[PDB]
Amino acid sequence: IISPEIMPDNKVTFRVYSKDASKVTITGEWQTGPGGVEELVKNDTGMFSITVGPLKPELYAYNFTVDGVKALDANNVQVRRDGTNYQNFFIIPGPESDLYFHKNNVPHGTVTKVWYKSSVIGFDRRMYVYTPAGYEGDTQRYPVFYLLHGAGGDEDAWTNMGRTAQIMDNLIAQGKAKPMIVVMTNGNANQAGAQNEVPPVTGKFEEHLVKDVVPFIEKNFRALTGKDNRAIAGLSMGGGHTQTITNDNPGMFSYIGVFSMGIEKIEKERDAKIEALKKSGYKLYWIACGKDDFVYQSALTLRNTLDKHNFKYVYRESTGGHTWANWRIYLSEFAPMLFK
Amino acid sequence: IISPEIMPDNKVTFRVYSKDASKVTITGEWQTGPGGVEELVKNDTGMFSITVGPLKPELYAYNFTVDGVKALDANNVQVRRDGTNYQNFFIIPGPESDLYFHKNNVPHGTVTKVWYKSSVIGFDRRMYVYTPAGYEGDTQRYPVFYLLHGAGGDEDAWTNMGRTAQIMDNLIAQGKAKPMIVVMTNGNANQAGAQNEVPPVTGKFEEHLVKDVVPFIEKNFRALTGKDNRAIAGLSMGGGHTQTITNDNPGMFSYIGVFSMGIIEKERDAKIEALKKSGYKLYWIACGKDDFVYQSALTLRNTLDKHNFKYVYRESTGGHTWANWRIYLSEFAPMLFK
Repeated sequence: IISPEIMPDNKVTFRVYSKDASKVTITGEWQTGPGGVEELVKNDTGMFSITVGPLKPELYAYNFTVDGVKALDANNVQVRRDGTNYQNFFIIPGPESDLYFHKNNVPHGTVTKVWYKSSVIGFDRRMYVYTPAGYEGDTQRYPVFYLLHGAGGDEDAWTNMGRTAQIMDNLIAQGKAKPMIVVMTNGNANQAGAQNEVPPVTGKFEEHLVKDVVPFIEKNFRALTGKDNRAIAGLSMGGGHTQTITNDNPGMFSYIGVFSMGIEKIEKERDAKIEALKKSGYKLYWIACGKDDFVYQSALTLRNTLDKHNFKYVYRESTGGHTWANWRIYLSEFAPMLFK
Repeated sequence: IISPEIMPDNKVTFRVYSKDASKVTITGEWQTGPGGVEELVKNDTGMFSITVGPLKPELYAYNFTVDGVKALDANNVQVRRDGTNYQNFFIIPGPESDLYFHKNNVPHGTVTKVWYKSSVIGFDRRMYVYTPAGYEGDTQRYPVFYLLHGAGGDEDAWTNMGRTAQIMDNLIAQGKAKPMIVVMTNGNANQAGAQNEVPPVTGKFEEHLVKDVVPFIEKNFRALTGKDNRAIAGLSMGGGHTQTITNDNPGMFSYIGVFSMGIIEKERDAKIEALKKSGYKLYWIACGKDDFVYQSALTLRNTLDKHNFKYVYRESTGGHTWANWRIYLSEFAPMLFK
């Protein structure tokens, strides 16, 4: 049985076989709000099927519901994990999705799942580190890009949900982004690592990124250093982390990205940190947000605050909302801007 | 909804909610066999449930079947992958399973997913490399253990299905095995990497392990070199790979493990004679009594006996299972480089 079967016109057919099931539906990311879940059709020999689309090029996650129970597609080996939420996925080929594929003619960088001591948090933690193709067997040193996830995620999320390794492999091989080290931390100070592999064990995360993570990377990888060789970005909660880290350490990062995130003694303190950051010598402050994201007005408030300080930034407004589809797009556009 | 719920007497309760489903069963590794599939019982509120056991300490994989369709347990975050087969799992604590847990008071080694060029196979390929805790930030060098999977597997299997990183973390921290680098290759020469992340692209794997993998490891990791610092082991197909590699390259590995695998005619005898004189330190054959390959492994032992070739034989309960392969790894690694 072939499922999903992607046709040349970018329609997709899904199939589930059961003579004993009475109802099979599909939940998928192509489905709009009003529409919702779609029902498969049962043929007389027990095969359920539905054909959707045509779909625009993109990565789409989906799963089934069989007689009220969630079920994955047993004939699709592609499975992602979002915290505790497992789903299948597939990628419609095309211009908009081309960076998300693993290509066989493309040199591939290493993904390292490494543990490090944290003086701030008080126990060892795990992070993922991506190094560019050819890092092994060479003397060259590389700039570093710290990439932060949002609430409910972990250090596995940007590679698993966000296709960071494929995007970076493809951008670098194509000459569109400089070879770089990408450091993906666990942003939940109470965790040691991702909940699917690590059972359980206020500024702690942010402080420990600067005091624990950055020194560890610079000691144990061939990293260029200084703000001009250092980038940081994050989505939602991690976009808040990004602001806090950079506001509290002006002059430490020259490339700053805030994805899908926005904003009297203390009100002066924030103005003062903006002014110190304004004069730090950064090269790029990049704010990206979906028009329909619930945080839209808060990001507009941030943009207006920066305007009032004559703080130079770049704003990328996109369609859609608070989704990994947009965060893949933001990574795809931000990385080619770095270290140039 | 809690599922699975491990009880103090090592019984386990599973739960699934659906008012629509007519029949929900569970398939699990504690079961007698296909006829021993168990059916959950529906209550008036739509919750299906079953309590099983007491179960012996072990890692157990399972899944549900809902009116004929395989379904995972959406309330259990632990999921493994055997090629294309995804299943949930849980671990019953106790003596026989203690090494399989991720423990918070234990230093943890790095797992690296690294690509290398292959002159023999002709395209770049992916392997997993485990380095011991504290490898980073130190200049110490370590011996190397090459660990091979079987048919249907890939470079992700021994860590995913075999809990290698946990077993190695725990064995090393407990002082039972020496700190070592563990290299897990993809043994399918037609593949570049694991099929869940890598699309499709003669003795080629065996040749490329010696000519491509070993130089890459010794150049790009802080590896001790030489036969006394080199171990190799594999299960089923990979246990055949292990025999071919060591028979063809006597004096390259001093620790050899053949898990759940057995055995023109004159070349084999001469290679055994060559290997016998190679100064190896351990030739360890492990196989389950109920394994289909049991007789073939006996033939292998008999052929080594014919040459007065010294080996150590570990006969276990059970058969051709990852439970036994985790056990074999747990017992083989403490024997290495001592």
